[PDB]
Amino acid sequence: RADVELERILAPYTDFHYRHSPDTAEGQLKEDREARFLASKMGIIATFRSWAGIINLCKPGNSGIQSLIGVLCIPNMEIRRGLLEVLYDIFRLPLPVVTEEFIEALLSVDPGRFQDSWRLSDGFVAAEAKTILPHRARSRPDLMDNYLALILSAFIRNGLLEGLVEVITNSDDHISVRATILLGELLHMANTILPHSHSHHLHCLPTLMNMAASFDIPKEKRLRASAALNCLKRFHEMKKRGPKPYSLHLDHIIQKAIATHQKRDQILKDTEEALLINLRDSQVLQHKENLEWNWNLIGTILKWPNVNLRNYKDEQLHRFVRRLLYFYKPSSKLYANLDLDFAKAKQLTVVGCQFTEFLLESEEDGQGYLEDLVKDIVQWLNASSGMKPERSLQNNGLLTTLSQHYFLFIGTLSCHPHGVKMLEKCSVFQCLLNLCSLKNQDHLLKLTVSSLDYSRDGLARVILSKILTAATDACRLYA
Amino acid sequence: SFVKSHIRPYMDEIVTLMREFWVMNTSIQSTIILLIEQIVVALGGEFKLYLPQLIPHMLRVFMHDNSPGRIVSIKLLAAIQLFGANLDDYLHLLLPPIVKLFDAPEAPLPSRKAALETVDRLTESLDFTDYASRIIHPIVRTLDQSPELRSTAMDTLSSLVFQLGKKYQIFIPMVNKVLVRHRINHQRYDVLICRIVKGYTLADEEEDPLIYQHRMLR
Ligand SMILES: Nc1ncnc2c1ncn2[C@@H]1O[C@H](COP(=O)(O)OP(=O)(O)OP(O)(O)=S)[C@@H](O)[C@H]1O
Repeated sequence: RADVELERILAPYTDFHYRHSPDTAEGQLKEDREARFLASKMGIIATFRSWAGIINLCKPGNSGIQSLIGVLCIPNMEIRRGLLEVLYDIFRLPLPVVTEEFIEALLSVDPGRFQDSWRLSDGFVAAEAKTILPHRARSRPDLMDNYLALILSAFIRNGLLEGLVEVITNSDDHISVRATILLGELLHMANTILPHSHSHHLHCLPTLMNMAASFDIPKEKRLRASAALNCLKRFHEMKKRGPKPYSLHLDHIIQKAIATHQKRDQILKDTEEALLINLRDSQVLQHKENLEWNWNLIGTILKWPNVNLRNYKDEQLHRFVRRLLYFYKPSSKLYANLDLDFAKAKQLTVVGCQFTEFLLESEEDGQGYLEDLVKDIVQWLNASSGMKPERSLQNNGLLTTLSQHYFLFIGTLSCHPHGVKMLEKCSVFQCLLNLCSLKNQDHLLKLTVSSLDYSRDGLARVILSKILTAATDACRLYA
Repeated sequence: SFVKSHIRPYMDEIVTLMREFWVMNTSIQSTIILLIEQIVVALGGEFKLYLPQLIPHMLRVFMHDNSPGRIVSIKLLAAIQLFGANLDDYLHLLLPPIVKLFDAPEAPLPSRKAALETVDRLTESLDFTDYASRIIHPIVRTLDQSPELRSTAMDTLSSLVFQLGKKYQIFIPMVNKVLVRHRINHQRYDVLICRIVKGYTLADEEEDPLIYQHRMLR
């Protein structure tokens, strides 16, 4: 039949008091309603994947898609909150969290939010790079965009944006936030997959701007329309920002790539006074109690341009360097013992990386400290890998403490040309070549394959080729 | 103060009463300002509905002020720091009067300090990224002709450049001239510009300040 058979599946939404079975148990009346909602949603999002359903639901007559938009413009906070989920999973968009403030639900739809696949055990860096880094294809058709553009055009033709605006203004906050986010996502998709004629007048939003600029309507509607416009602009800024590296290995990889691309094709002095003041207020030399130092000041005294332990021969600076070295060494059991999810854990790792690079910045005065640090790192790695007969099993500390970030130090040390020379002076590359052979620890190969740098030819590519050719099947697959 | 949010059905008329007896220079403003503060504490988020009607008078207080030591301006500024995220759609016609208050060389020094401090404290709940060019230049003008407002202006500048990420890197050579001309050392501004020029991470630079405030409130 014409308009009575297929359109039955969207009766639970269009009929506010829908009774499917004539004789049902009166005890279950809300669970039955939720089951009806779920089944109707699963059927509606399944008729929009076939052409015979798209064409038959969007017919130019009194179709079943206009009855779905019309009931969205009715202030019924039960049907209105359930139609938004169908609109969200029709366009394959991620759902925000159920909140009342826009700034908390905007953070939950961040393309760069942490996922369970990005953990070291699951998908350490390869799965994370897939999400944040874009595909290499810039002219492939990508039929998914074709389908989404057709669906979005069919929905805009029947007045979906006006309905979304009416939901944004005249509704609760729990639903206003979700409708604002859906409108932002649809407006971003428009200027990306729609032809110019279809999307050159959508960004005007006349029904919302005329409401946000009319001083005759009640002031509540005007103010909520202005707030909706502000939230739309904030969402657009978030969209044009982009996904950012969540982890610290991918961050270093991308930064090294950008630096290579920048340097392939081509500040304050702080002589003696400001240096000493910053060294004083850091609190490193006053007391040796850790976790109470001023780490921002340490970072800026390590990262300042011309402070490199080679032009400022001060005994206080050497005391500072020796204290930080003794703190960062794994044998001292001070930094290598703090657990993950620590309050300040990323900052300590960043400071350690820039410190082991600042030691390298002095090619003639920074040997006694850098060699000691890297030799202690090699000792710890040979002890934890299984090259000793004491325990040969220390995965319970590497996986749960900050002692796994000692691969980031070797990573940021292997990028520079003078860095690989120092790295080879000690038995570092031989240690990794030996570690590549074992069969019991697969996380160490993940850590060493995603930390080293392969920009220039040398001993860093030999380890990669050895892992790629002769290693455990899972480690070989990750490599 | 007793009925927090139930004053709404009778709030508009209250404003109508305040716009009639708020003459410019008499002893009646000292209590109107306290009434405004109490109304702000009571409504707490819904005050933006009744803020525009009280915006003109505030402006006429900022320029046409003949009070000894400009104490009415200081009271109004201390009352404005309570608005928080309410002056979001009205920061465009309420910020210029405050930026014009600390760059004027004839105004009393405590009033300029109060303006600098309210601009410094109004960034803990608002997005001051768009109004960057309107604040950067008056601050570098206040820094080279006022040897006593250096610390407070540097605190305001540091709180402002904390929101701006790499969007401030273009102003560094412009401010560095004034900073080295008068040997101005600030320890948090140095930290911020060191993390701006030389990278700290990639996700921390160019971040929405409201997102950071929300993630630090939790
Ligand atoms: N938690 C710690 N952090 C840094 N150093 C520590 C810590 N605990 C003990 N120390 C000791 O402090 C030493 C570093 O201090 P130095 O660089 O010798 O400066 P110093 O002030 O001469 O030290 P001393 O104790 O006065 S000789 C470390 O190598 C240890 O001897």
